[PDB]
Amino acid sequence: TTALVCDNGSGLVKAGFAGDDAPRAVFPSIVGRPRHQGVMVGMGQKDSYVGDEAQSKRGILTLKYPIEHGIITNWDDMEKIWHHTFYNELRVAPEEHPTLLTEAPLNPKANREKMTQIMFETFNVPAMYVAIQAVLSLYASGRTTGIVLDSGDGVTHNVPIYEGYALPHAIMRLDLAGRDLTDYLMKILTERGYSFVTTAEREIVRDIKEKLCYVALDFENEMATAASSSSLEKSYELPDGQVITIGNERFRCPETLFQPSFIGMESAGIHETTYNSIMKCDIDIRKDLYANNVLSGGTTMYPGIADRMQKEITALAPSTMKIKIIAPPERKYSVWIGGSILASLSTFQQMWISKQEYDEAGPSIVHRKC
Amino acid sequence: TTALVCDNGSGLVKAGFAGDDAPRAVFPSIVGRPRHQGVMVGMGQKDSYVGDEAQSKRGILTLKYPIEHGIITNWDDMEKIWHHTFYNELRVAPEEHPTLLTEAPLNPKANREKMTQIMFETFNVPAMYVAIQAVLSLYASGRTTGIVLDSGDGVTHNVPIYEGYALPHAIMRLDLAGRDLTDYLMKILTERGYSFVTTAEREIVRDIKEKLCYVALDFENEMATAASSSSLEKSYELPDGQVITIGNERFRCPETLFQPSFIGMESAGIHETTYNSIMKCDIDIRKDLYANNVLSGGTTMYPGIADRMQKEITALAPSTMKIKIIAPPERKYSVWIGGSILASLSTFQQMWISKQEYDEAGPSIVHRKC
Amino acid sequence: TTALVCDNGSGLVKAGFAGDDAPRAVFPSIVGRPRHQGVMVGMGQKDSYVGDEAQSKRGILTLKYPIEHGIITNWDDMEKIWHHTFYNELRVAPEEHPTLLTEAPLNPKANREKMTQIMFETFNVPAMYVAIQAVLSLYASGRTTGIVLDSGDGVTHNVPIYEGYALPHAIMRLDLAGRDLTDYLMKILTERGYSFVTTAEREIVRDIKEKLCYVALDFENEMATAASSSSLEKSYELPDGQVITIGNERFRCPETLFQPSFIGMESAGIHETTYNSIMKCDIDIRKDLYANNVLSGGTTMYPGIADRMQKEITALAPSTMKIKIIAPPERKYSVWIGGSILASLSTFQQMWISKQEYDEAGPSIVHRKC
Amino acid sequence: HIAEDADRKYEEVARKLVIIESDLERAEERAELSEGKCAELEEELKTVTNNLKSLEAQA
Ligand SMILES: Nc1ncnc2c1ncn2[C@@H]1O[C@H](COP(=O)(O)OP(=O)(O)O)[C@@H](O)[C@H]1O
Ligand SMILES: Nc1ncnc2c1ncn2[C@@H]1O[C@H](COP(=O)(O)OP(=O)(O)O)[C@@H](O)[C@H]1O
Ligand SMILES: Nc1ncnc2c1ncn2[C@@H]1O[C@H](COP(=O)(O)OP(=O)(O)O)[C@@H](O)[C@H]1O
Repeated sequence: TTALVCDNGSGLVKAGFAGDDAPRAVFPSIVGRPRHQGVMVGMGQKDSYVGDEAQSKRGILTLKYPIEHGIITNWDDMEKIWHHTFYNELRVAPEEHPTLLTEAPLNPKANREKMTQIMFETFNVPAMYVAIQAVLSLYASGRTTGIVLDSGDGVTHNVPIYEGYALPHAIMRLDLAGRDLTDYLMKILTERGYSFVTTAEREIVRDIKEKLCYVALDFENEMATAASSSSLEKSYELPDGQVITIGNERFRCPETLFQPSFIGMESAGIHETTYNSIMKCDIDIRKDLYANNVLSGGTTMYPGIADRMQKEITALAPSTMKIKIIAPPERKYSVWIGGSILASLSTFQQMWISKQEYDEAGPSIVHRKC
Repeated sequence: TTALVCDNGSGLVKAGFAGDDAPRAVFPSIVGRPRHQGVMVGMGQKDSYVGDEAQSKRGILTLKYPIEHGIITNWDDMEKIWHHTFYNELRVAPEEHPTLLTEAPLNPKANREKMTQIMFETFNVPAMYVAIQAVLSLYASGRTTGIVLDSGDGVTHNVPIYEGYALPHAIMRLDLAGRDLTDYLMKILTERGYSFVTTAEREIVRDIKEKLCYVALDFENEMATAASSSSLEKSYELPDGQVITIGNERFRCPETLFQPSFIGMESAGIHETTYNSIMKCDIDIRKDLYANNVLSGGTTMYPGIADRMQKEITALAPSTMKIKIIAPPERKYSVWIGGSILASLSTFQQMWISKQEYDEAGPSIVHRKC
Repeated sequence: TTALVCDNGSGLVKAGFAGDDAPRAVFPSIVGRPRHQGVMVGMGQKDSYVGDEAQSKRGILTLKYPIEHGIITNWDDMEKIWHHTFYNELRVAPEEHPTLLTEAPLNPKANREKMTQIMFETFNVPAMYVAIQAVLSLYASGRTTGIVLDSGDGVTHNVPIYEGYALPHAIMRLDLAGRDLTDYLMKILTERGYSFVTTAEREIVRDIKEKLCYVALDFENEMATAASSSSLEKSYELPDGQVITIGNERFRCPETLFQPSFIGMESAGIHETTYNSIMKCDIDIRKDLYANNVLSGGTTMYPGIADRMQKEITALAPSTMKIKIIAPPERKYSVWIGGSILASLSTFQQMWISKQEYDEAGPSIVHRKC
Repeated sequence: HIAEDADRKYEEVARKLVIIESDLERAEERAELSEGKCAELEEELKTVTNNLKSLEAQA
């Protein structure tokens, strides 16, 4: 029997069947509730909308993400999202399918305990399993060695692997991702006059970010160039007409990944935490880590991010190593692709957590063994 | 030579000389133009009236504020108001006094650039400077640490400051203030029969708001009490006789500050944005922020707003912190008082933007360095 | 003329006068610099704060230790810390006092060369001397024979002494100490939901470590006991409220000293390196070494560390020897106490490195004779 | 308003005070009994050490 792969993420649910090339259902991980009165008697108003139905009706709803920084902070909303994913998007019965969920590294244990308890009780999956996103990304990249930099909507983390062995003491987790860049852009757009305060307006700004922002190779002279001429200015049209034009914001928004002090954080840029995670590894494997930086996730999709990353790491590493940033063109779904590959392996069918093991050991089995 | 302090605000100009205890000129920031015909030949009708001269000829004029939400949206009217402030209220020559202007945080750059250009070109000030209203409010409160909540006529904002260091990533700006409460009161008074639609009638309703409205410590049982008895009803006499009596409107008008959903806004109340701004600061300074909530501006002058604010923040914060709301009895002029203190400091006389620096750098001098 | 004792260490400066019973000044060896903006004109902004002044303002500063693993890696910051120690804490003139610095064994020569050059040039001490921490700890213990395990903030080392003769081929130096335990605890607390990433939060976690952590006599059954009941859970209150409760982390943190594989190190626990350093000595003195294990430094202050140490060494050594772990109650200042005793000996006054010897021989005089 | 506020708050303060006091005296009982227990363990250990050294001399 086929299995389900349900990479959750903090901004997008990507589900599908183990053995496909791409996720079958990709929709926002969002729950909307009506905000206004409701006067038309007989309209049949729902209590809440999920997925991308809540996205087209977003004008009258208040949107909430049930996952903040990789952690599930609203379990009823997460249950709604899973119910939707199973019954309306994939149109299956969860009782007939093992499910491979995914989770960021180095986040609380109650998260996985609640995941597995929810699955086994309110969905009656025959078996399940909770992988780590970076490992699956490496599976999808077709490698067994490399330091993968995953950057989605909630959390950015490095995991260095060698020959299929993880270095759990060198795993570095950072908490600025797509959503903090969206907020920084919402804050930077006000200095031109545009004011986005609603959650629907946050979605609008997210789309502006996904369409017009890029990473400058050299930040300072890019700034000076944008100051001198006006060739960097593009235009965007809100969904009511009323075009807006942005200039240096285009590269000031994603630059925060390399100077997290823009949003008042004390951490270092992603280049520097990658270098530190490498320099925390055994001196023999780091020459092979330098040449297998695997970029993953949506927040790594800016134009020019691989070149800036390579420039920075080359400036940090010794002048003899060969820095290679590996950025596939489909790197936004690498975690799901690797998850499907993993759940399709024959030697994996003993790694599931069967219903009987859960019945014997309680929800605590998820990390105690698997 | 003495300097001028010209806290503009969106509802009231407060000007004076640096070194005084209180502003010398306080008049409405308003420009009126006649609507009707004009039949008496030789009456000598002016083209437009500004300040409180437009407030006495209110009945025949149409009033307009050149500042909407902290942003100057009519630069000719703002030029008129500044010309008035200098030549008729203060009765000075702007060519012989540096000028300290004030502005809310997180508003467009063109606002400051135009302020600077106007001052230097069409008033020939020797120097100028554009402070932030919250910093000056803290100066006037006599402390170097605290989260100040300024709420004037156009905009409400929090600025957390510690030991003289601002936390610009935790500044939160909200766009409901005195004027939105005035409009909500104009709309809520129609359910008793009173209909104010004119701009003059908007001024009347503003006076009603300043004289009869208060914040209820507990909104629900206050509502039930007003429903039960009639001990909350007061009476007001319009300027033609015609007494009006209002009941629960008295506390339903300023309640919007704590439930901005009454006017269809999605934001949170001022208590909740204050708490969020605090919880966005470093864990070591927020205990000292919890005990120095400084209130400022006119919209914080309702009877019982400090008690409700303290109750709400106490309900939100941990049960060990000491929540202290600092509400001086003169907090309506805190920005001007702090501005005079600042402009009087000896160590400040190098922070001015001299005319020569402007002539060198252009209007962009203002935010680029000062 | 009296002399100064300046046990530097990598986490705490302990200074005083030769002849006292305890260090006169004990403050963190830390230098903080402001990261945020600074708005209040005239607040008197300092460029950098040192010592425990940087500890109270740590909410707005970024803290840095100029000593990483016993090695001074920032000589400007170390010069700042020494200047502070002499002028603000001890309030003396370094030109009138010989200074006894201290260093860990088996660290680069340039460290001592730069120490003595700094002293003689930018402080003009009349003479100086650089001792070894373990020897001074043995002085303070009142012995001439024993294997001393010193464990501070940066480095752990054993030095076996017999009849006042060191065995330099049996000195073993290990590079996990208090700071690596603090980092491991910061990483282990994330699996309960608490997230400390800032340097100030690292100080908070250090205090949690110093208040709630202990060494379990038997790690496995202690683990099972913590899993069974909940009697091991204590609660801590962060400096903003927000009570946190930790369970088996209390003894999982210092257990790393006995299983350095928890932080991904390949070495052996402190018990095993102690036993190895003993078994590297001549077969006649090791019976007297077995009974004079002298613990020293702050990291040896966990409750129950002496008993675990004795149990482990007893299980390793032959079943006839008498293992005695000597753990004084003031063992956190043994190095300074012994240094004061040493600098007070009359026969020591010929071992100083006079200014004239340095002027003749260059900085290389320090290790070349003394 | 503020008076009844502070009154209810600090009556609850006296509530948690009574609770924390109960826990205090319970911890005092715990402390005294634990002193007695470690004292019994102290006589245990003194006796067993006397036995050990005597019988080891014998051996
Ligand atoms: N083309 C793009 N350019 C820049 N950023 C993007 C792009 N596409 C998506 N993003 C960012 O990626 C985030 C979603 O990435 P994703 O990997 O799906 O997150 P998650 O793994 O948490 O579901 C969004 O917040 C968005 O800001
Ligand atoms: N005593 C009062 N009670 C309630 N509201 C007041 C009072 N005095 C002034 N206001 C409100 O404050 C606003 C003006 O406040 P002010 O601080 O001068 O704003 P600004 O600084 O933007 O000019 C007016 O809109 C008015 O509604
Ligand atoms: N009571 C305690 N319990 C556990 N650890 C402690 C205690 N006191 C100090 N430490 C640890 O000891 C370190 C400081 O010890 P110290 O001997 O001063 O080091 P150094 O000699 O390098 O300055 C700190 O990192 C702290 O984690």
